[PDB]
Amino acid sequence: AKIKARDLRGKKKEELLKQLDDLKVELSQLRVAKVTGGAASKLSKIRVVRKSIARVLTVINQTQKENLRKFYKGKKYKPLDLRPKKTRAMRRRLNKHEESLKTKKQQRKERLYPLRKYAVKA
Amino acid sequence: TKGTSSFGKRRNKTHTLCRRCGSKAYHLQKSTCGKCGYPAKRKRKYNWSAKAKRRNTTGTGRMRHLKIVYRRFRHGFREGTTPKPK
Amino acid sequence: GAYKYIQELWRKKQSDVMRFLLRVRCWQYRQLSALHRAPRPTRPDKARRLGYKAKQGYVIYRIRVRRGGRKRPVPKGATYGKPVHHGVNQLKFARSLQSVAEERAGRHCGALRVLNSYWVGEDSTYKFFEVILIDPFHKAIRRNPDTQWITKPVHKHREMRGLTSAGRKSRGLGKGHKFHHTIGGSRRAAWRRRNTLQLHRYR
Amino acid sequence: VKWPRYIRLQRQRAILYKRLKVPPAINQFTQVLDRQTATQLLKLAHKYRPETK
Amino acid sequence: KKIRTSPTFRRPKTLRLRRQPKYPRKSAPRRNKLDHYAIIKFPLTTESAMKKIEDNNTLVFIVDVKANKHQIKQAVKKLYDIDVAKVNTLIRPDGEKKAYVRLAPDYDALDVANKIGII
Amino acid sequence: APSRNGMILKPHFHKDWQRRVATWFNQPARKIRRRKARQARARRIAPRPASGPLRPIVRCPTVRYHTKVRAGRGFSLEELRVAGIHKKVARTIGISVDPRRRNKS
Amino acid sequence: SSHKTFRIKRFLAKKQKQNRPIPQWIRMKTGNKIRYNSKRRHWRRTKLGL
RNA sequence: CGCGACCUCAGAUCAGACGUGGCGACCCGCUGAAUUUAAGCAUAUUAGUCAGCGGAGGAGAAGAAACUAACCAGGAUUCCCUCAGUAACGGCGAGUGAACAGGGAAGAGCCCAGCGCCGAAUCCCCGCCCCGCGGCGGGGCGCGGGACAUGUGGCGUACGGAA
Ligand SMILES: [Mg+2]
Ligand SMILES: [Mg+2]
Ligand SMILES: [Mg+2]
Ligand SMILES: [Mg+2]
Ligand SMILES: [Mg+2]
Ligand SMILES: [Mg+2]
Ligand SMILES: [Mg+2]
Ligand SMILES: [Mg+2]
Ligand SMILES: [Mg+2]
Ligand SMILES: [Mg+2]
Ligand SMILES: [Mg+2]
Ligand SMILES: [Mg+2]
Ligand SMILES: [Zn+2]
Repeated sequence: AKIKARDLRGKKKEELLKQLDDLKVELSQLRVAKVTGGAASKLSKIRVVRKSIARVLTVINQTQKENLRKFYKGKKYKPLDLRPKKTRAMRRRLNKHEESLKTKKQQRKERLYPLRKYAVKA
Repeated sequence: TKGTSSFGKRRNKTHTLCRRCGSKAYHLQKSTCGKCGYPAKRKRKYNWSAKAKRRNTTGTGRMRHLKIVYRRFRHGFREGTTPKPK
Repeated sequence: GAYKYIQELWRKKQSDVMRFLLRVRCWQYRQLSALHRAPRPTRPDKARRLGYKAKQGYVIYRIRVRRGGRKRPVPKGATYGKPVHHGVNQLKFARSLQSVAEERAGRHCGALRVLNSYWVGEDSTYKFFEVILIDPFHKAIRRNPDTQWITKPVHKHREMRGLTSAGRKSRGLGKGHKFHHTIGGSRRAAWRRRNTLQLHRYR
Repeated sequence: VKWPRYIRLQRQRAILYKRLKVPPAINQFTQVLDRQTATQLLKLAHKYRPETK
Repeated sequence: KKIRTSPTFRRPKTLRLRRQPKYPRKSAPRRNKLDHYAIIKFPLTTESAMKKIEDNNTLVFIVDVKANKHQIKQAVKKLYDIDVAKVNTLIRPDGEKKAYVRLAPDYDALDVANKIGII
Repeated sequence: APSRNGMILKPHFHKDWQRRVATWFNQPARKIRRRKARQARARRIAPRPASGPLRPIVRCPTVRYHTKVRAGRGFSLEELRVAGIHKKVARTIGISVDPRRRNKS
Repeated sequence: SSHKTFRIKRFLAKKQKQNRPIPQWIRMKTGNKIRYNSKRRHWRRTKLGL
């Protein structure tokens, strides 16, 4: 009766939706049993069903977002949620290409007068 | 008359609950808080009351987003990667 | 080139040509709003000398500021204290009006960054300055090594912290005997150095 | 018509240029070449147009 | 030659285009968090609710505070395969929304109450 | 109040000096950090001298000393021209060069 | 007041739910130092000065 | 009598970006007192200090002389010791009060406008192809657009530069 993500990874989307619907129906029945006295065995299944629902929804969301970012992999413009989210300042940071960019004057200076290795007392 | 008799006619309230700071300081007629200054964009604070600043500062609340930032920096702000699968 | 001639013409302000042009420009500017975007630099040579370059991402604004001094922000009298601090009328602001125009231009354009400003006209009650601004996120600015320094976060709001040319003069910093203050970072840095008791471990 | 402020400004600056004693340095450009010579000048200039994109 | 009929100069109406984004702001639309199962929490089994069900031919449920009467009616119809005459809702002095679901005369509240399990 | 021949003293403690007291308990840690940085910098340039570029011979102004000889900031351009070393090349080989220093003697 | 707003009603509901006493089985825990709720609010004193 | 360029000026749920607030121990720019001392008190002192406002970073500011000196000269900025409780300021009262040189920690220098020579030799945006693309770059193919002669880029800046 245990629901594991390993089996849910390969299942089709419609099967996962049907499993989610069945779990939600079971959770509603468990709530009805809870408010009508019920039993300890029935009441302990509420957490199990809630965690199964969470697992199914997590698998659905992870698969959907992986496919979506696969689709946008290569496009210049991507949805904001798919963009990397490091920090407010780090996204305003330079592109790492302009930092290495050097003007012709700087390249001329470095090429003409490079820093050389030397030793003394000999 | 100015004492016990006057306290009888305290019938209508002048302050309500502010929706930005949560304190019962929102002035109804002036539409201003005076604890945080809700209509003003900037929060109300002063250096002549350090205890008031300590009561409502960064460390007092949940820190729901900043606590994750601390650990993410502590590991290196890595994004879009997973540990080696078993 | 023509820029030398333009500069020499602008040095002869008392001449009839320059005074006529300045009067017409002052009237036209006085007929406009206190802060509006100017499409082209009125003085191309001065803008080039101050650092403006005819490239995308360079913007200028014309700002009108009231002339005169600064009276004390108090009620009628009410300078409660010793008669030393009774001065209300004949007291003057430490910063210059050009720095105020730069500050207002930077305040209005938070995204842009103020580079420098120059003088174009003045009335008895109004002064007009052209403030040069640069967009820090335009690809023409990011990809140029000579201008990508201003895109760094350490240069946010230069006019607010007195790092522009107009704001630097009010700080009273320089080399030589004539200052002897700001001999550290600034006046306050020197004051802190001269007003700290260095208590060593061994005294 | 109560014109917008920019239309009134651009008309009033021309009115001022008419009213004020314009110095000869600026007034010189009011004397412009006539049409018959201008069209010949343009005809000659069209032959020596600089290379475009 | 267009004459100015009126002495007033108003701003002409210029062409404005409809937004055509190059990329969506977010990758996927948000899934609804008020599905037919989240709206209905649990039926009420109190003595007053039991008498209401037995006599008035209604059903008593505990509902999410954000739900509307149309949403409650549709959720009950989809869940219990029933047709609703009307719904009366109230907010209890504890933060929970209480709804009385009047059943159509064709169906019986006692039978569906037995089917769902409350009695 | 004075009392039977003490010195007239004017301590400079009329401001809020206790607010700006600078202790020196950081001194040994500062010295250790400086030594570690110096050793790391020396290791980074393995064959080059740890002190840095060669410094010129300089005589001091202010007739008080008038005779001591210390190290200068850099060799003047005239000295480089006489010695036959390019000013831009010299800084890449470990020779200090500054262009402000004149040459009177 | 019988003319309360939604926010005030939610606040009153939360206070009423918080007014309940501490359950007994909490006392049986290993590391427990709590004997009573100590935050019970009565409607005669401590008049909840909204 | 309308169309076609240009200059100034508006409208956008137009395409793509950017700023807003918080913290604020350290930092920068303003504004800015009175308790107190003078055995009273008004200049002074408290004090460019507290209070108030604005703006950042991991440091900030400053910074490579329109300098110091008057010597047989030194040589960016920052900090430590000393100069020195000194020169000087001050109802010359109370009190306030630096700088140079010297010894150290560290040490790094440079770029424009203008002046001029190169056919704008320059830059931005959109389409396609190849690489990698989770701090969106490089090359090529586009009589595809725009910016720019009211001046972009290359050489070149006081230590001289160009041919
Ligand atoms: Mg260049
Ligand atoms: Mg000045
Ligand atoms: Mg050393
Ligand atoms: Mg009472
Ligand atoms: Mg006194
Ligand atoms: Mg006394
Ligand atoms: Mg007194
Ligand atoms: Mg003073
Ligand atoms: Mg600087
Ligand atoms: Mg020095
Ligand atoms: Mg001594
Ligand atoms: Mg040029
Ligand atoms: Zn508030």
